[PDB]
Amino acid sequence: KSDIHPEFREDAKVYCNGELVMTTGGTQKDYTVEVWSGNHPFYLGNRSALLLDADQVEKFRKKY
Amino acid sequence: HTRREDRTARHVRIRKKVEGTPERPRLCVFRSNKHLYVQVIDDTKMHTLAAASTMQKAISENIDYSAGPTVEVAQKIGEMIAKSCLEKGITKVAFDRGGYPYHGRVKALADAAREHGLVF
Amino acid sequence: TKNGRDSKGQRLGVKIYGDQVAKPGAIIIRQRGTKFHPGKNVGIGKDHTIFALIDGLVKFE
Amino acid sequence: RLKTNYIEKMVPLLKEEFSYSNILEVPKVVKIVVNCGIGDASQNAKGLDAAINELALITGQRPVKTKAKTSIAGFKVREGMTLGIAVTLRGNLMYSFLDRLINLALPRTRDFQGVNPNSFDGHGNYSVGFREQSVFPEIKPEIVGKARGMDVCITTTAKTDKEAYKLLSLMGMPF
Amino acid sequence: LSPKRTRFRKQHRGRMKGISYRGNRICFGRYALQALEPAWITSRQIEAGRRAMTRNARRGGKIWVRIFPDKPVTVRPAETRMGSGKGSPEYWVAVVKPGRILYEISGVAENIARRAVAIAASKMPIRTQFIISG
Amino acid sequence: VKVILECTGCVRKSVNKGSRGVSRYITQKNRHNTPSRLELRKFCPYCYKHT
RNA sequence: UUCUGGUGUCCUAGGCGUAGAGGAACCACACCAAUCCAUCCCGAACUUGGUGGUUAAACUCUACUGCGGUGACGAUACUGUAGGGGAGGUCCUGCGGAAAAAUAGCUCGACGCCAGG
RNA sequence: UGGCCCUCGAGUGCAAAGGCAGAAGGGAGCUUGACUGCAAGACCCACCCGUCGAGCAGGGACGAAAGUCGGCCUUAGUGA
Repeated sequence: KSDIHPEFREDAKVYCNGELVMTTGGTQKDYTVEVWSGNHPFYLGNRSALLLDADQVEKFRKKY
Repeated sequence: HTRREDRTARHVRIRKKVEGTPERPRLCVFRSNKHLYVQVIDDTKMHTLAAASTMQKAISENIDYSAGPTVEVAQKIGEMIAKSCLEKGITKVAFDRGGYPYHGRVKALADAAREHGLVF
Repeated sequence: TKNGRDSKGQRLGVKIYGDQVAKPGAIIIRQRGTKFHPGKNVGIGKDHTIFALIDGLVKFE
Repeated sequence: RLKTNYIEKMVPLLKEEFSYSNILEVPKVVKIVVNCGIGDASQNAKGLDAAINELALITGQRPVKTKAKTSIAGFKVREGMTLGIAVTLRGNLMYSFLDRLINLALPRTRDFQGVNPNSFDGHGNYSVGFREQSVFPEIKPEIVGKARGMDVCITTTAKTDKEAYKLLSLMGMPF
Repeated sequence: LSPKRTRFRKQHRGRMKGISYRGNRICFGRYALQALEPAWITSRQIEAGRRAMTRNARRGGKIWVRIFPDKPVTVRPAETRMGSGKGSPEYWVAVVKPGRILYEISGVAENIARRAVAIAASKMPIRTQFIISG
Repeated sequence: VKVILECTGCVRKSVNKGSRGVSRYITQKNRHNTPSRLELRKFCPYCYKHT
């Protein structure tokens, strides 16, 4: 229908802070995007947190 | 739920209101994706009077590569169903839509049936 | 001290039975709702009563 | 553009993974549907306008304020009241917003659970639901101080034990 | 004893008929008390016969009360007789026709069930007998 | 309240074939004024029968 | 002259389910776009115009009594008349009619019109 | 809000009964037949009453037409 629907643009520029640009179709023309799923720390964030931070004995030996 | 049961349910919905009489037969259509069908039938004796189809006009003007039902072959088969029952004694007829809503090629099919002076 | 005696007196029913000669306009069935649906050569009424349109017998199927 | 990535690579390995015999028996995603569960939108008139403008910029098209199916006592619900504002988008918008669930919901969730093998498991026709990301990053987020409801139901054609989970697994939904 | 919910408060009477061909058989239990005589049996005689044969078994076995009243009897007061105003919370009544099993019992030997079923048949306005599970 | 009230046409006291005022019984008007198109007046086509 | 598929009508109503088959033709889904048209949003539905592949879904045909529907005979309750018993509740006879439920079975419909090949 | 199952158990301004599943139940468009003059024949029938009605003319409403509409699914809501 006309006159009610928002402008669904085909040229939507997805800009990453790591100098990567991909094309998607959406509302805005430009999208400044953070941690988006390709090269996201979901393989290393669960490696750094809940998997390696727990220590009580090797913390004790570093002060003696 | 499905599309075919929706068409058949719409056609049974139409069939309650319109009935074939021995004075006025009823002509029903079937717009299959390859062919149209049109049936001048008489319900009180349970037999057809004047049937035509895309397999009747398709001797001269048809393209099977295209989508078979077009508005132009609806104009042509309304033309031949308008001049096929006129030579039989069928002037005053009771048209129903065949379970399909009226805004389509059944516009020019019904008006094409009106073109040869049928009392619609 | 009773809360009763509230009769109604209203009557209905089958007026013309099967295999009987009807008249044009003869009320065949007076009914509440539709126990008897209108077939052919009959008509349904304003309060769902069934009258005959033409002469002849009446049937049930 | 992920429908072209949907055509040639992730359909035939579902064709040979289940060991079919014909092409069209392989299932596909049919439609997704978003609703905004709101109990107070006749009073909050600018929250319903926030659903129209803001939620119409969340999804592809304008959403529909939903009239009440019934009236339950206790709540402020009458026959025909706005109980949530929903939208049903379909087509290439469907691929574009499951795409926006790959891009805007999978890496930007504070939780790291993703698709769940212990949720949306058993259905007659398999449906996947999420309660996440009340505002997309296209909308300036700090205006709406209310965590409004938002559910995105994906639909499929399959009636099996494997195929929808592998369908979201082949798309951008790790866990 | 008494039904909890009543679909209708007061319900008029109904006359006895021939041999009940349905409730004549024995479903549970080995022994039974078949009635030869069509009348009413209130819940009061059912409490009397139930206490009679439960305390006449008194060591083992279980009885089976078959019938439930399901209809009231409205007794008008002594208020010079014209109306059926209120008699519904008064005594309930079970219709029994001939053939019908009233009581059953199991886990009991021969003559202990003969005295158990036969003594508890004296708490009852209609002549009966005891029947073995044939 | 359910006030009974009459609809009326346009009067036209004339010497035509029985030309005279036509009022019709109607009900329910506890609202804005509703002129309905009751017709077959003394002049045979008619519309906007007022009050 | 069978199949195919629009159409009905009588119907014991013919359905669920398990199995096998059909894409020459026909019917049906699927992909592309939207000009009339359209969905309180979505070409999901409806419409128009085409690529035109499959039987996957849906239709059609053939089997099964596992459910479902239907359903006996004989009996028996009841009942019309003519009577009899009981204190009552109520029962029994002569003749006539005759159940219901259950069971043995029956049923995966039957007849016509018109257009192909 | 999405999907399967049972398929009429929901609903119909209100009491119950009889009805009604591609509906008489819910929605949307246009609407004013909630007209005029009537009316063959029936039911109910102490009388008074009361109920249904094919069909005709005028002038229309909807629909593309076929047709339908003389208030409401019906029975109560009244007074010579």
